[PDB]
Amino acid sequence: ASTDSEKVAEYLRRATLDLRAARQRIRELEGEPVAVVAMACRLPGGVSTPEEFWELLSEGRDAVAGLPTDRGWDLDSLFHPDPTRSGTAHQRGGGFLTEATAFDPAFFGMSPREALAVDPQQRLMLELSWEVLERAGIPPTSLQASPTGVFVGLIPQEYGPRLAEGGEGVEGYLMTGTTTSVASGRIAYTLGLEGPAISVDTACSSSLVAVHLACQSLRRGESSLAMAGGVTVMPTPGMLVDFSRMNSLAPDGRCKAFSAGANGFGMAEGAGMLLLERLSDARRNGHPVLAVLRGTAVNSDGASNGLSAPNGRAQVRVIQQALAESGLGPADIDAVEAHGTGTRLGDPIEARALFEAYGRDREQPLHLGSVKSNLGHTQAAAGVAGVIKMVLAMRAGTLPRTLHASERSKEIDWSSGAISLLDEPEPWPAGARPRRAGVSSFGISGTNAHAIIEEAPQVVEGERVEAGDVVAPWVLSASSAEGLRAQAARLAAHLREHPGQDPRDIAYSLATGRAALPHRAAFAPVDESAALRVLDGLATGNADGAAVGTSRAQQRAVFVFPGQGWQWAGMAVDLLDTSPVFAAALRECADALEPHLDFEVIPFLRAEAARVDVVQPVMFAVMVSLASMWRAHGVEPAAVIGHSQGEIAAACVAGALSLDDAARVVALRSRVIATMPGVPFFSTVTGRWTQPDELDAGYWFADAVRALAEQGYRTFLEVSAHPILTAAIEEIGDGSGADLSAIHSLRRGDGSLADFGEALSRAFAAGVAVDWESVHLGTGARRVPLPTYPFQRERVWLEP
Amino acid sequence: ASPTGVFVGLIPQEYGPRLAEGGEGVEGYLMTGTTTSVASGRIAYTLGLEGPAISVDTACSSSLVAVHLACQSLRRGESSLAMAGGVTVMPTPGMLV
Amino acid sequence: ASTDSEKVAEYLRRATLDLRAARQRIRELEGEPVAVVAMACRLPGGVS
Amino acid sequence: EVQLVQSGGGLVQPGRSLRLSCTASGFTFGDYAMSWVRQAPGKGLEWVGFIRSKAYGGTTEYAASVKGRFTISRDDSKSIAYLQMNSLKTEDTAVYYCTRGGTLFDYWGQGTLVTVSSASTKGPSVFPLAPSSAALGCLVKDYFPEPVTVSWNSGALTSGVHTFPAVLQSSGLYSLSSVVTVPSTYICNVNHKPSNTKVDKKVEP
Amino acid sequence: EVQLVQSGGGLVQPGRSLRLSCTASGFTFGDYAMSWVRQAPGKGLEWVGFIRSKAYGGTTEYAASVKGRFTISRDDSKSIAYLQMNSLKTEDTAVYYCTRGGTLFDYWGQGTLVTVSSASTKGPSVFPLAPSSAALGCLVKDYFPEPVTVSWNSGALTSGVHTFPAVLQSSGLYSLSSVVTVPSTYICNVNHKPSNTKVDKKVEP
Amino acid sequence: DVVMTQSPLSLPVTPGEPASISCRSSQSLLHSNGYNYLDWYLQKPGQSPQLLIYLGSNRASGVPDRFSGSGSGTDFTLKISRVEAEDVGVYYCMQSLQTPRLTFGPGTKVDIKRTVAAPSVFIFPPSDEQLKSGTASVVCLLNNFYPRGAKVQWKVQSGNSQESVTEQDSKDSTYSLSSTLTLSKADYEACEVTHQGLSSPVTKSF
Amino acid sequence: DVVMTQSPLSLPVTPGEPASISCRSSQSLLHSNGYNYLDWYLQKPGQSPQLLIYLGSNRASGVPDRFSGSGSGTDFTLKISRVEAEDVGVYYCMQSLQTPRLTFGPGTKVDIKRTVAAPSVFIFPPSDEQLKSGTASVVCLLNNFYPRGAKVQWKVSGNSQESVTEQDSKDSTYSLSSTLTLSKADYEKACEVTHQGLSSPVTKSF
Repeated sequence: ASTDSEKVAEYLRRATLDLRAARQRIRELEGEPVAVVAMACRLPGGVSTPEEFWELLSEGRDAVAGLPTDRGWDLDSLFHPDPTRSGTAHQRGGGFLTEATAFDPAFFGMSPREALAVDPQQRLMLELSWEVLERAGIPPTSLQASPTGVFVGLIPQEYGPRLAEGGEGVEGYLMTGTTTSVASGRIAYTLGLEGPAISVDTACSSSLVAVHLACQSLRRGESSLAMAGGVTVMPTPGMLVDFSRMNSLAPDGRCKAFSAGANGFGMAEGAGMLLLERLSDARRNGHPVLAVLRGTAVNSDGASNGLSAPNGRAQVRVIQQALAESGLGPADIDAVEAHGTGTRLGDPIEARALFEAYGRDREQPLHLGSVKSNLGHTQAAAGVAGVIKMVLAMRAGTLPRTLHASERSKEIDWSSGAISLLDEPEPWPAGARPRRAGVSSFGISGTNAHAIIEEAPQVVEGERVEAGDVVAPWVLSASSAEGLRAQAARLAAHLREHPGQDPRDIAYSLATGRAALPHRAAFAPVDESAALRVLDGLATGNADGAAVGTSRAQQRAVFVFPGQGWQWAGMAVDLLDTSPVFAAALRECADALEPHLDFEVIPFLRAEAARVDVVQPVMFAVMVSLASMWRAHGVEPAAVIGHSQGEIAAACVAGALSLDDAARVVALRSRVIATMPGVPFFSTVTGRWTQPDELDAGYWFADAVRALAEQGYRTFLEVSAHPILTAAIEEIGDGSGADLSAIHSLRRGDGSLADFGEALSRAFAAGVAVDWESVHLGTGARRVPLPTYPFQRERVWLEP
Repeated sequence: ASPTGVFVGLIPQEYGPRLAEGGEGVEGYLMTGTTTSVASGRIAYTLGLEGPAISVDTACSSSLVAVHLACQSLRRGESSLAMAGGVTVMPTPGMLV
Repeated sequence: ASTDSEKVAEYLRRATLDLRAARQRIRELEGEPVAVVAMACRLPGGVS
Repeated sequence: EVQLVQSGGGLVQPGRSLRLSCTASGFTFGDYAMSWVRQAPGKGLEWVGFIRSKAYGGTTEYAASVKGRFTISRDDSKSIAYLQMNSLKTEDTAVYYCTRGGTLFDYWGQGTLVTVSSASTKGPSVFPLAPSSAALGCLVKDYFPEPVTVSWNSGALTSGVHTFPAVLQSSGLYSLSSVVTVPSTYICNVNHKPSNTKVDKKVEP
Repeated sequence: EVQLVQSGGGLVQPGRSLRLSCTASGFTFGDYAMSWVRQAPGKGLEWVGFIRSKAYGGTTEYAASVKGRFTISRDDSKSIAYLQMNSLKTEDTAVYYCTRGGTLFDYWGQGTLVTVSSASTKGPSVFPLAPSSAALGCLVKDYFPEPVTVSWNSGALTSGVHTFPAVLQSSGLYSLSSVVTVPSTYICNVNHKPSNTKVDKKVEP
Repeated sequence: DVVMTQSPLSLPVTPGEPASISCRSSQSLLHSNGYNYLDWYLQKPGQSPQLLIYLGSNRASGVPDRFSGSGSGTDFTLKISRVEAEDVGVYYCMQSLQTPRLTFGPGTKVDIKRTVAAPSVFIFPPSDEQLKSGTASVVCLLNNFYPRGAKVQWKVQSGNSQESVTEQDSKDSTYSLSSTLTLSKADYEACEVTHQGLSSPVTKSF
Repeated sequence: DVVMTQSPLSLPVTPGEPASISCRSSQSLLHSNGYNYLDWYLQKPGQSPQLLIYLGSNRASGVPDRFSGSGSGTDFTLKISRVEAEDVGVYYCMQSLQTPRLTFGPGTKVDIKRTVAAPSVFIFPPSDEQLKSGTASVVCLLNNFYPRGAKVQWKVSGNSQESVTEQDSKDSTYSLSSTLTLSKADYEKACEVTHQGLSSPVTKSF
């Protein structure tokens, strides 16, 4: 059968499937686009966050004021009005950072001496990395022993005294403090990553080159996350006074790109960092996507008329190569972020190259701009700044303005009109055609780089709306008291600025996200007004209505099963019906207990809200249900010292007898005790560490807690509607060793879930690990941007 | 004008006088003659090569890592030839102190 | 023509050739060996 | 993807019918004529029967033995394949796999159990054996259902455990054996969930 | 790689025979089927002949108008295909292609041009009257065979000169055309190899 | 069992924008096994044809990735995305249901899109020279006209003639044409241009 | 008929150096079209079967490389260049000339190569234990007899039940048990065990 009809069809189908899979793999290996998750920046002026950068760009403002008077510069003989005297600069102004002199060595594991030895560049890079990691939404403490690449772009320069002469207290740390490799080695060591760490020095085009490398390791597959950035800062006026010898610096210090009055390029300083991930991986895990990088190209200009002389053919070739790698055409680009350094000779060459590379096949004019007009030349910090500007403009749907462009140059020809200089803001709305942009960077060494950036896919739309009645806790942590106070003040301020936010979104973002730190605060407000009230109360200093407490290197909790003493319970049908964990575990144990003890689950767990024969089995049942829900809520137990019925409860929890079997044995105990009236576990009646198997039929306060504390467990948690013997334990807390805290579960008739919210808030208040995804799970809460960590900086300088 | 890359491992070192008080004959060439960025650029400038010419610093392994880069550029197809290497020279007795 | 093994055979052969070429391209793009042509050195002890 | 996810099974007395369903998904079910294969416990895989595609006629073929009691359905609307039982015997106890092709056996399913017998839920009997004269052990006597676990002094001993797969006797009741070795006291425990007659027994000459 | 270089040529008067050879290398010849197609100048392609493989043996299917005058053979020692034909006719002028595959025309080979009909080399005196008073065309009426070139004032003037293809007059004598396109000193004489005429003139009114 | 290639046989195209050619049929080309018997061939000017797509949509090895195809029961369409200037040629769509095959068919050719650029006229009669042996060419020399359509006639009412045209004028790309006429020697005692871009034919005596 | 395909039975392997399995035939499997109708299947311990190679030499997508098929139409071979620890199980040859394929055949087996070791024996008498009423049972047992393959007979035979463990994992030695049953007629007076690693047969009674 199947003669020549079915036999070959199956093989043909299999071969076609294999060919399709192989070609798909080829395409993925060659041209997989990458996605930008988050960005971080530090620019001259008051700019410290990308929002301020976009606000400055939209309002059209420059950030050039003068020179710094903090870094011990002479400032005086720096310009004898004769240009050619030794030690005479030419720039009477510029754009410089005002925060480089300050640092916070306490937050990191850094000693004041070696902190004084640390270069400002890596000093800024550490903060940039931490801020971008928090902005992405990934807890910075989760990235441990994982493949994550770091790529940095710097220029060595100099900071302090020479190594030969040494210092008085800081001698051994001089070498590591000033070295380009340590700039990324320190980041890798602090964050505990394991991917490649690379520092690249390729002049003003360094930063872009870095991201190019970050776009390759991700594509090949040697790393699953990349952090690429650049930095430039000046602790010495040497660069200006040496560049003035070439007479290439404009006096005032501005960039008049494509203007009739070009005089120089000026200098500045800054820092930028981006986080990159494969698009499929990022979308699989739900990480945010801001823009997509598709193709990059790096080239050299070859032999020219000197090292500083630029080339046009190389730029054209690199642009065409980037376009070919991206697999697009010259007509798919709407705007370009040209270099626009503002020099006399560079501008015509770059303009001609861009013309010949883009505008020959163009129906619509191409917009051109340069960020160096607003901020000046930032050396290696540039390149990434252009990328940030382009992505911000594309997201906001507006093209910003370029300054000092009202007087177009006279050495270039614009007869074709294919390139229109950006002098006024231009709307950039969404449409059928996706938006794309290109960024160029050229270095004085002779290396050129080009990149193409595209908008994120418009698939986020389609979110639904769901409501609920469960209130969720709010938590916030920091490493110092003032840090906690400032964080609370900033959160209250931001919540004041932006109204309409649901409590669920803020609760979820302040959930998994910010890391776990010594100083913690937690609460649970009904609405936002009382939330602001308690937040301002925390900001003032007196913590009332919330929970606080330091906890250094504490990660364990202890479950203790108290005996009788929580009587009258306060029947909670809401616990049984609202919580499904009860409605499963307690239901199972109850129907296990039903056949033996004639009493049903209907009669008194129906409750008349308005006898050891009955209570003890039901207290055991509700105890095991509560223990199950607690352990499912992320908090695991430890050795249990449960007394009386607590012995059977601990037997059930630690694995001595099964739920049905433990229920049956407690029913037998109740039936034999209703006549006379009228996993590591810690033994109670003997006081020893025992295995969970010896507990049998034959088996049926001070020294115990001393030994448990001496072991290393310093907290006690009892599952009871009313905490009993708490003071007895509490009095012991100061009596020996470290202090002891006991957390209640319920209150006097307060069976509402809000009581459990307070219990959880008190649990997190003192060194207890809680699985927040488990307690949130399904609520529809989505990520929401929040302010980053506020620091406490101090002056750290070392004069030469 | 041929596609050929250059990859050099380096560690920055101090050679001449400080920048803010340059000499009498060597004033405008101090920045160019000390930075590592041109440490490979000159190699591209003299021979007129047109390919990625980068400089990488990764401490004592900086040369070997450079090799790991070049092979990649060869396998992707970016360049047809590559020149990898490393060099260290100490002109002052400061490193050993 | 003859039965039906006059058109399916050629298509199967072409598919096999294309699959072999694609897999060869993948292998070459992944693990192509790199041949070293020449070396130069300058080392202590008079080695040049 | 191209998951299959079979369904059905259980235990049936001799002389009864059953339905087995194969749920094609993740691919076009139009022309992907499937087949059913059977694997007996302790032997190799032996083909049962394949159903053609509707393009070529939708006919089917069977291979002796089960020819008169086995039928195949080809519900195209839901892309479901059906195997229908008829008057099963004791020797047909095997794992059934639902394949994808007719000549080239592509992606396979996950398999069922389907056992045919006639017995009641009889518990175990416990069978500690005589000492080496050190090879102490506890064989378990007749018990009908499959899941039965054994241990030594409630799992405190781990080394030397040599529990062996059960076999089948004439009565259809199985036997489970396990031994340990240690120079010189221990109590063997068994669990029988369908019988819930967990017991303990120690052996000492 | 795969090589399908042809070998042969043709310029004969009607009545005689001719032989064409296709050479294959770089792949096994014992499985594929070779085919012969032709392309006449000015029109599209059309199928000529096709031969099966050794698994079936021979069984050629010459298309039409070639039965009894065209033959196809294959050789396995050197793996060479042959398209020997007899009794040529006027409508047989074309360029022939040898291709691999019976139904799916895979990698082709270079073409061999053949010609028919009887003619002799004659005077290549071309045409005067350049666009003076691009006037009527630098025509080469009454010339044979096809290979011929054109020139303009010792190849100094190039702009606006376009060389046009053949005309295929009612009989074997041929011609092509060229112009100057200077309407706001020029007369065209060409070089003919078989007739050995190398002339370039300049007179024009 | 007749297959025809729709869409304009000229089909002007420019670099950068995508192009599509759809080939129509008369019956369903879906075999019982589940495959479409359709193939695509490309003939560049001056070289042998090459295979592009086989079995509906399957790009052969060596073909640039920008080519693609879509199929159905009776409708098939070849599509490109970033056409270059080196893709000019002739395109053929083939069925494979019936093994006995014939001439490939008219096919579809492509060229670079341009403007209209109505042609020019250079009619004048012969007097002397090689024309003295007896013949007359009425070639008006339609010069530099992009649309391909151009018919000619004569009064000084028609008969046999010959046609001769060149390639797409290299850089100019304006399809110069010199449709000429052959006349006998002793029978003594002009063109009628009908180009799309014109409005009235012109004709000069003799 | 059939070609009665066969393979060289069991073959222990070791991580590192390669391995291979041959596959013979009686009638050539080379079809007239120029292809071989053979394929290979792999069954993992306690898992569904899998497909590795089809049509003589072709690797299916998803196969973790390292597998290569080859051979003419009579002497096929499947070779693994690198031997890991997870690619252990049962391997089956398969043909396609005959459509009514009834069984997959015996199939070869692989395991971890280990130095030859000798077993131990512990005869256990049918004591007065839970046997009690009319019945009998006797087990003499085995332990650590790598490589697998042994026999047990009783004299002074015909019915017994055997059981074997699965490699014991880390130590890589089999352990086997055998049971013989009787009703009442026992106590009228020993299993003997033969393994190629050990020497002249031993035995023990009572």
